[PDB]
Amino acid sequence: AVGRMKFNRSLLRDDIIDVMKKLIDDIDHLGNRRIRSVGEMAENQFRVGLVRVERAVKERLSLGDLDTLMPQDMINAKPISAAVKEFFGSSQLSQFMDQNNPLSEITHKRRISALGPGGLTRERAGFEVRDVHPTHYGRVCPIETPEGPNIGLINSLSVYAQTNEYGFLETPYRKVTDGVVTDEIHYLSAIEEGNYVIAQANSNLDEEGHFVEDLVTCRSKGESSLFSRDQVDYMDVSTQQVVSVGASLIPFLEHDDANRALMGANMQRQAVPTLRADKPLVGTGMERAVAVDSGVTAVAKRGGVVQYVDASRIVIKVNEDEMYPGEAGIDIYNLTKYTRSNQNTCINQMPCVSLGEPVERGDVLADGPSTDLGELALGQNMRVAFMPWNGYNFEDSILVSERVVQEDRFTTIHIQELACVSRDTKLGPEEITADIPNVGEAALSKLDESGIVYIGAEVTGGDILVGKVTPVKDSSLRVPNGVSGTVIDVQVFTRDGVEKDKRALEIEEMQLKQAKKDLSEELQILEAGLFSRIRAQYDELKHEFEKKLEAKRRKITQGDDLAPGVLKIVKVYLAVKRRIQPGDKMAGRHGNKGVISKINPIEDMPYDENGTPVDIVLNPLGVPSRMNIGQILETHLGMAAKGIGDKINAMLKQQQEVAKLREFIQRAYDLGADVRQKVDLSTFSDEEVMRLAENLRKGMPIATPVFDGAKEAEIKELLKLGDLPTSGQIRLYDGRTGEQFERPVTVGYMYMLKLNHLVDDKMHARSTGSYSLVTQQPLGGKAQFGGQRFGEMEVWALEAYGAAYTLQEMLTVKSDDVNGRTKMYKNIVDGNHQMEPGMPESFNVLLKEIRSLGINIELEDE
Amino acid sequence: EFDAIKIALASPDMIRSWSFGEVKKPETINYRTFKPERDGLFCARIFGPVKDYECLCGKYKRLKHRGVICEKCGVEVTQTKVRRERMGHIELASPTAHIWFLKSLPSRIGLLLDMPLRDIERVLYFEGAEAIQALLKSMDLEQECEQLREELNETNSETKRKKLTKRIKLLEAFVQSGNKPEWMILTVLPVLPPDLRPLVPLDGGRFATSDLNDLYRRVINRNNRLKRLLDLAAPDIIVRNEKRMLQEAVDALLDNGRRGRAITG
Amino acid sequence: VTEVEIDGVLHEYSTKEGVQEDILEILLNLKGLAVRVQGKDEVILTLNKSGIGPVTAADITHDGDVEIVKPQHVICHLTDENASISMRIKVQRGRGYVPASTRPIGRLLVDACYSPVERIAYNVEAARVEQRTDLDKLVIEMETNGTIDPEEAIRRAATILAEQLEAFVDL
Amino acid sequence: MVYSYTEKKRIRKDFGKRPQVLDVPYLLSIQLDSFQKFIEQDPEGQYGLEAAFRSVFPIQSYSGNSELQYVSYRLGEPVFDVQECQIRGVTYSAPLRVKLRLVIYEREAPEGTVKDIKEQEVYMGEIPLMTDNGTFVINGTERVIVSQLHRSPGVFFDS
DNA sequence: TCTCGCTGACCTCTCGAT
RNA sequence: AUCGAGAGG
DNA sequence: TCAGCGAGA
Ligand SMILES: [N]C1=NC(=O)[N-]2=C([N]1)N([C]1O[C]([C]OP([O])(=O)OP([O])(=O)OP([O])([O])=O)[C]([O])[C]1[O])[C]=[C]2
Ligand SMILES: [Zn+2]
Repeated sequence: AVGRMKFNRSLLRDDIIDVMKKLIDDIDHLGNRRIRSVGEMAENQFRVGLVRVERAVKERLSLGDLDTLMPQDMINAKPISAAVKEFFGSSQLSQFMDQNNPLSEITHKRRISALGPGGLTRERAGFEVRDVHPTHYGRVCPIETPEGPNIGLINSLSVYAQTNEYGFLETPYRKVTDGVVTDEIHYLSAIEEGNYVIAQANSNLDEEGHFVEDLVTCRSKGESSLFSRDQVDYMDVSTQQVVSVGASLIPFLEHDDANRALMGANMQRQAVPTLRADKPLVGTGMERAVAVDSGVTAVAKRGGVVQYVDASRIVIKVNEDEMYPGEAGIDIYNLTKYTRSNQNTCINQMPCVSLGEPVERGDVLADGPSTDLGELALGQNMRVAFMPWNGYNFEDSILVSERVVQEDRFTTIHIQELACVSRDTKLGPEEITADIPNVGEAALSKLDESGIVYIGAEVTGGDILVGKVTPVKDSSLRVPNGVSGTVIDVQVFTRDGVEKDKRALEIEEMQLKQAKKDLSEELQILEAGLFSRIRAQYDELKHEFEKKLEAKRRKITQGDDLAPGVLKIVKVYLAVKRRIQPGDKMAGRHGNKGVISKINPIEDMPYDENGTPVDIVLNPLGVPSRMNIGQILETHLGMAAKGIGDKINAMLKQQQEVAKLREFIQRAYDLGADVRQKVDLSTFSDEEVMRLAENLRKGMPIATPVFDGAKEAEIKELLKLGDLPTSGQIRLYDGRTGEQFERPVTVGYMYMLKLNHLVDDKMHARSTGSYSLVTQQPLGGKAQFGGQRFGEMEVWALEAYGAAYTLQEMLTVKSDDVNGRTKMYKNIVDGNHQMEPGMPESFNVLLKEIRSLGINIELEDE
Repeated sequence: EFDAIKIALASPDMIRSWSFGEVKKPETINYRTFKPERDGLFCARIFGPVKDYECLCGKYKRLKHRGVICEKCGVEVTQTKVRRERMGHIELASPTAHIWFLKSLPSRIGLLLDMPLRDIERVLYFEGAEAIQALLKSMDLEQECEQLREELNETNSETKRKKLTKRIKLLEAFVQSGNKPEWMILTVLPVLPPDLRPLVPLDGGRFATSDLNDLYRRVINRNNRLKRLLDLAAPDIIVRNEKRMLQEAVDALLDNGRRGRAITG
Repeated sequence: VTEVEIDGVLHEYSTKEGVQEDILEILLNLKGLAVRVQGKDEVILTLNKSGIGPVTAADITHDGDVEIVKPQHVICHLTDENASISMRIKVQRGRGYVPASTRPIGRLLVDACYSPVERIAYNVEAARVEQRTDLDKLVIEMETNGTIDPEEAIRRAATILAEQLEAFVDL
Repeated sequence: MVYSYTEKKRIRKDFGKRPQVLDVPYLLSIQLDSFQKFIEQDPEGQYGLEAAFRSVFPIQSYSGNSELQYVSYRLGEPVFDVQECQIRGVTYSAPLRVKLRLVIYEREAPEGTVKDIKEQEVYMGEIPLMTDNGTFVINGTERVIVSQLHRSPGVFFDS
């Protein structure tokens, strides 16, 4: 239908004839490409399954039958199920979700890919497809693209971008009539907006809506040019219309180059949630939208008064107007607690409400990972000093105070799932019982009577979690090596027909009893209100409650559809906390990144006149070489915000009347050249103002929308209000000597992020191990415990050095010389090391492969 | 020890010399058994035992039993390190053309003769391939070389002289190198050792299948079909089409995608 | 605080019914506890409370040796009346930062921030002694948790400095 | 300038200068709209499972006068919710219940009326369901199927 | 002389499905 | 092992 | 994909 419409529109409308007539007489333009979402692709896969079923039905019914043909035997659900299962799980566009943080999930769900079935190829694609087009404005983010081969092909949807009925991306614009902007909104596609001339968002307007400037900058026909007020037809709806969700989270984006903005937008997605979510002192105002729409935070479905608060669950008493006639009036929100992620991080929900607190619709009741009071919190605000420090921040490196490690600001929980699967074997060689041959007494006592480890036990490397022996060599599941943690959860899975051992029955029934108790408590919580109302059909309610309990018990006890050939699967969850160390990647929101090089003692760090040291020391040489001035501006604004917060905290420490706090906070919120926000504290009550001041005592959050952020003068005024220098630089003193640094150093609070690039996950070292079969070479992965590839360029380097023996030993003694390897290991262990290199097995493989081609290749002796 | 790498064409006798067993008729190891199938693509008789220094019957179980063949087992006592070394061959029912020489940038199959690439492709495609072998065998290197040398000596044009000297150089290379013509047409097709094509086991029953194994199995299927249709008289059109299919199969085995669409599984 | 044992808790990554705060948050709040012991380095404190209301540092059982300088800050909260909390807190004396990673089921190791000094700032100003104006005075500013006496802190620092200097004094 | 209780607890200082006339839409509205079009009942055969069925439902023998039809379709309640689908490691899917129909006509008598009509309801595979967050649970792993940027069908003239 | 196939276009890690 | 999807340099 | 290359026409 969209294809027919496009065919009619292109020819301004036998069909083959009309194409030739216009042929005798830009593909990257958006009007030529449409968006295909998950629904349409699922429909196409259903069509494939259905046409397969139709072919089967035709084949079966070609015989023909009188009254013996029915809808049942003609069709079969197997092909449709197979097709849909293949699509959801094996399609290129069906991707393992990025679950590092809410922003990563949002970006993945708003992702648009030019690849996939019926699409382009990354290696075949050229520069034209990968480059920005004038139609990308407002529909596809020009900033956020992958840095690898997928550049320009993998794209992110803009903030305000939609899709029309035909599947073409469209953007909202403010209709301009008779020279005055009108609040009505028209969504325009690329081909539709090409005709019109569109004013810019950065166009000053009067109270009535007329353009302030006599001539208003605009664009038309893919080019931007100055226009008068009369010709203007449309206006941009916002300054964030072009950037995506990830790119709009960067404060002071207009002061960065698009390269570093791209880098910051990408690195915001690898940020690992920490122990405590810390709000960004300097932000944009899109954090709340991202946190709410990500779905990681529990949002009140109906407005009411909180009735029960707990770490694990929250109960809301719905208001009288919001209860359904049959509804009892209770909303229960169970909270996710320490669950593994796709990226092995932790998902946690913590309540942000107290008992009896009023709640309206849409309010946040629990805070998901990297969320603080409904605001996305991907990192920690850190006090940064831009100055060289003895070369420990030499080349983009980062120096971190020991107080950061002590306060666990960047400590993260990582959960690892290990699975033990018992398979069916004839003669019963494999065992799953607790008793295993040649097992230590301590290791045996570590596991329960059921053979599984206790929940909450501390396990180090080389410790068995689940006991198993197979012939009988111990097939017990154990942690591989190095990894240590605590057992936070154990799951046992058995099929409906799979035989259950009594000890395994004990463990599974303990888990099922816990689940049934939870379900019964949840049901009774809601049933209590109905029972009390009945006190003021008791048998019917009791029967319904019993039926629901029986259904829940049956669902809990329902056997899992285990794969054929396996009896029971035991899953053990290990949770460990990773503390920052030298080797961990750190980054901000402006493209800056680095690796911690030293953990510096608190006294050695540079300190202010008040004795307060800095947390982070960053090299100032990385700022002007790059074009990320936004980090400096954010540092100054964060210093001003923390100064305001420090003044509030000082007035809280010594008891101060609410009038003074109200006056100061009103003055702080009213500051600015001209701000749309008008916070009125006279509306608030005394308790509300006290709670607001308590929340603002650690620093007043600042919102700077992209391309509409705070000016330098406003930052200077905010610094003035906090009794801080307007230059943003303060006199620092060397911690080791007490000597003042000869120049003023800029000091402030910059929002630092910890990326999922920990050094312990990356550190690897292999001596010897498994070798591949076709070529007797070491394996090629850290998980496989393989060596490092010595590519051709490194061989060139050794040839340039003239290192003949080193190259020879790396080519033969370290790989592909089985006899050479075997003799070399003994020589090295004995202490008298001598090698005799031989023919690599790969050369013999090459000779055999060439001989199998029909060409005789041999080894001439002389 | 070795001082040089000598490369040359392989005679059918040379290919049979490499091979330890002349059997490749079946396809896969087994549907449910780890034991190699007898005479298949993976086989203990041809390529060597999967077991390391063992006999399944167990008549002789000792270190002296090494090199001794049990009557029931019929399989060597050696390791799999020789299973990487042992080779086999497939006796093609009809001769077939090597894709490399026919479809190279210079068609040396057509370069010995005078026919263009299109003519040789048409002749071998109908199948056919024995006609090209007969044409190559009937050619005489000495007489043709002498005639070409005389023609190049009495040359009127530079391009003709270049073509004549290229033909003379190719003939002299064939004469001096010791490789006879018509060896570009293959009648015995060697098979790679089994361990060089993994067919790696998985945790489940299903194994990931190497592409070389599938290509070999399809070529052997075509060869067996040709053997049956030659044992039992069949119409000429069907036999010619089947021989074309076998030629396409061996071409995809030797170099997939050179001529026509590549084999997709 | 070094170790914390809660009756109904097996590991840090869990929740207890009737308590608004997670066990990890409870451990952090117990880490942020300042106490003074005169008798010995090792002491065990027991906390017990029932019913709705915040659980503060005053709720730890009273011990003659142990003095809680700040009984106001909360450790955890109880939401419903039926819930109760019962924990055993272990307090040791040391210096510096000793992580729990560096050297039973149900006990929770806590990272020990032993040092009671939060901030130190010193300023040097002119002093008038007799008719001399070349002399100056040192004004040291301290911020602590209340565990240490500032004069005792000065005495301890000077004693440490002299103990280090006596090596240089000797040959 | 804060009305929500969550925002009233801590109001962010806004330095923005340009008034906001259109609020930021739902960030995952594209996935929800697409899967709602694919799943929800369509009175016309334009979008979704309805449009899919009207394509190859009339499977029958050539000139056999006996064709296979249907009246409607319905999606059942999933056996497990999202959380225990992730726990059990199974796909979060809803069984598809379709009511098919079959018509029998007289042999070699097209003018005669249909001999009989047979209608019956049949289960047709499991269709995975997408959660409230726009994602899918397949084999216990939470998955996202991204949109595709493909050339619009039609005719274009390029060199 | 000009089409016309044939040729060419570093290292590391994670995940799942076959 | 291979393929697909990502990511870092 | 996009080149560049010689060798058939
Ligand atoms: N063969 C090859 N193909 C590639 O595509 N890339 C390579 N190598 N690198 C290696 O990594 C260095 C730059 O990375 P980066 O992120 O550190 O950038 P940068 O400008 O040097 O510093 P910064 O990030 O601080 O701005 C560069 O030389 C190279 O060795 C990166 C990409
Ligand atoms: Zn034997």
